[PDB]
Amino acid sequence: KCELRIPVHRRPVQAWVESLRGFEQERIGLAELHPDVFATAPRLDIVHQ
Amino acid sequence: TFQSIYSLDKLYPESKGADTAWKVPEHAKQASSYIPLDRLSISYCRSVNSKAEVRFHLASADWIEEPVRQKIALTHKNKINKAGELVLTSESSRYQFRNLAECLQKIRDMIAEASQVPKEPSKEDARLQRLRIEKMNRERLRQK
Amino acid sequence: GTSLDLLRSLPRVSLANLKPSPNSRKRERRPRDRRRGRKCGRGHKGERQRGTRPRLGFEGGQTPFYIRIPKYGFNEGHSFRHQYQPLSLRRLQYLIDLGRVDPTQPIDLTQLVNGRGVTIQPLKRDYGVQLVEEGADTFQAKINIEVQLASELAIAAIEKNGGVVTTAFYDPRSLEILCKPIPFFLRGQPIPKRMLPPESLVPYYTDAKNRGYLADPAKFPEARLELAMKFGYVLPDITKDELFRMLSARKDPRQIFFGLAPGWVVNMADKKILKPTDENLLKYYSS
Amino acid sequence: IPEPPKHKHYPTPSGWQPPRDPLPSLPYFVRRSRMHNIPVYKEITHGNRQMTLIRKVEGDIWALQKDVEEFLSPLLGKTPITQVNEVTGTLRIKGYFDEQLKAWLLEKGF
Amino acid sequence: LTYCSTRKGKRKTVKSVVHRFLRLHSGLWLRRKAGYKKKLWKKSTARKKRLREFVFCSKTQSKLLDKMTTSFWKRRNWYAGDPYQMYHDRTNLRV
RNA sequence: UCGGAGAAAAUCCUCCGAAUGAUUAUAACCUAGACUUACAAGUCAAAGUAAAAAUAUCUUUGACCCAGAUA
RNA sequence: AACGAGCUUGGUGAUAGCUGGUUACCCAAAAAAUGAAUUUAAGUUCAAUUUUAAACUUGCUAAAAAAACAAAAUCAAAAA
Ligand SMILES: [Mg+2]
Ligand SMILES: [Mg+2]
Ligand SMILES: [Mg+2]
Ligand SMILES: [Mg+2]
Ligand SMILES: [Mg+2]
Ligand SMILES: [Mg+2]
Ligand SMILES: [Mg+2]
Ligand SMILES: [Mg+2]
Ligand SMILES: [Mg+2]
Repeated sequence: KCELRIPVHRRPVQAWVESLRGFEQERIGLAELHPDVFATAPRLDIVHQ
Repeated sequence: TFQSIYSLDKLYPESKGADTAWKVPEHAKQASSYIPLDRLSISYCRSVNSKAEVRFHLASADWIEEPVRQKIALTHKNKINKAGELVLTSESSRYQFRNLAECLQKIRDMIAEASQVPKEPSKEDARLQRLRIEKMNRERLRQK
Repeated sequence: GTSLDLLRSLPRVSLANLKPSPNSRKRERRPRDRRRGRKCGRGHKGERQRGTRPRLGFEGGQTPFYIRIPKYGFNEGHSFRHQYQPLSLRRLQYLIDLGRVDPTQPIDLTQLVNGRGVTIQPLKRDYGVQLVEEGADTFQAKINIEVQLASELAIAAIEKNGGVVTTAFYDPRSLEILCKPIPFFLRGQPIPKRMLPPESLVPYYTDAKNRGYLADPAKFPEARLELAMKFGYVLPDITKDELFRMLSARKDPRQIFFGLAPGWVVNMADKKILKPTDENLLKYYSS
Repeated sequence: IPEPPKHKHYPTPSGWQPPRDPLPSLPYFVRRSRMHNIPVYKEITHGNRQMTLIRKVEGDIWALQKDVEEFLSPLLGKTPITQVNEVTGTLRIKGYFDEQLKAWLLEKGF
Repeated sequence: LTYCSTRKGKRKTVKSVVHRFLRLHSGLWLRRKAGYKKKLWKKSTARKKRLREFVFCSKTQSKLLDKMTTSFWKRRNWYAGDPYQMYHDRTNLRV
């Protein structure tokens, strides 16, 4: 879970936790991601900057 | 607490009390013609300037002495409401503090000018001259 | 956010797909084509076309406009005038409401600077903050605040609500330390003494009606009551107030910080304060 | 920046009030600035073109444009001229309407 | 004037401008009237009154004075008791 | 350089003067709106206030810097 | 081996209001060479024009009487 407080109007974003120990260990956990980091506006001009 | 040669205790040895500045003056609500705020009723109408109105019942009010009350009522009859209260207002500032302050000074000035007799009539302004002359004509017209 | 769903459909973002924001770049024009070549925008041959026109302000030989006007001392002594950043009661209430200034403790220039309520530039001749009457009507906070200058209306608002205001003088060296204490501490010097006002400002800071820090405390009660009568409010007896100890707190005329005496050394690294023991130094700092 | 302290009675004497709870259910959300204020700004360009900007809009920025036009149309007597910058998330309106839009957005609870 | 100085690489103020004109923050410039101290014994009273006044500068003159001074002279100055406190701002200016 | 006059708003077009004094009831301060004008300079002026108990009457010019004289 | 003042290097990329030159395409708009000051008239600065962007509202042609003149322009109600 995110250690900082997510804004109430935004729901968290999530991803599959994986392990490199084995070839098939593609899902061992489920991780929350802060929406304000991993769900920002798709601003490709700022990426260009 | 650190203290230095310029600490207020050393600069002013007599007033070394911790609460000397923060006390409230003893009496002083009687002398200097203090106006009792509680008696007055204050309403702020935001007319841009925030107008302030101070109104009180002149005759009933006892803080003003009766001899002053009679003179004030005659002198400033135009400012007395039908209810008998004396209505004075100020609209010269955007801060109601000064508007209230201007209103209060009018009360103090009105009391003071009534207390002191205005013996001097001063010079007769053209407005007074016109008023006097037209009055004389009315008298002469009514020779009947 | 449907826009993020669009990214899912599109090809990978990479260094080959980058594009600037539209209209972020103008075109640079070189004098190569016929349009901007040839005479290249300089006109027919002459002094201007060869690049040697007279300097700015030259009017072709007649006495220029900026020279025919008489000299007058508009800006005489400008760099030596003192400037005071204006802080209005409206801004002060806004800072208090949003928690950027703590009304429980006394307010000095350090607290205003820490909360970003005011921006001080000592290098640009700032001598501190002046209380400004704007917002007085809607000020409803009980505060203990120290400022360099104050107005009659601003003082009235502070006192009416039950707070205390005093006017105190800080010299240019003291002001920089007060605004930015931590950078000073890292230098490793002992805290310096606070210089008294220049002779011009001595009358201001020794007057009770201005709440001067060098003024006689015995004359404060009369001055405080006078404002109450003038501005139509009842003076509140602050001694009864539970927070009287905080409200009454005032720094010594030679002290920059509330609990730190002149001459101490702040060892931030080890969380210690070092105090001198030499008698001659103590006489110097105690003075 | 410190979180604003809880106040017994709103609006606060300065005028500030926090976003209402429960959240508004509109298609668009207008987020507050890092200082906890409504992100509406008066702007001017060329020395004569007066504009007002609503900036931190999340969700359907076109729904906000529809509401803004209806809200401001009676005051103008004509439809306001507006620009929607979907990349930056801001809505720009011709003319100064910051105070009306600031009050308007407080009622919606943003 | 100097656009790029040898030591600092900066623009330089023309000090003769700073010695004759006052800039209000709104963008206006103030000046005196040429000759207001010259041969007053032969000037009419109305003429002398016109000379004594502080007068504004035109748009082109203001543009020139802006070029001849650096940004330091265009800043806000918070002088206590400033007599031009009210004239650093424009009110009810529609244009 | 500037002012007056003819041609009539052109001219190497034709004339007169000025770098004034005289005259005195001594002719303030402040302030709407205008003229003229590249800029600079130059004109007229209600209201208000103040001296007095009608304005000065005849009809022009030199900027900035820099030096003076004083209270 | 061209002295009213030698030659070489350097200052030096001297300076030149003067002469000469100033390298792809397409689209659009466009003055005028007028007034003023200048050791100024082979130049420059300002006005005036032109132009780009923006703001919001009347502009152009015309224009009765009617004045101002002396006994075709200035002004510009309504309209179109
Ligand atoms: Mg180039
Ligand atoms: Mg500053
Ligand atoms: Mg002029
Ligand atoms: Mg008059
Ligand atoms: Mg030879
Ligand atoms: Mg050359
Ligand atoms: Mg030439
Ligand atoms: Mg010459
Ligand atoms: Mg018409």
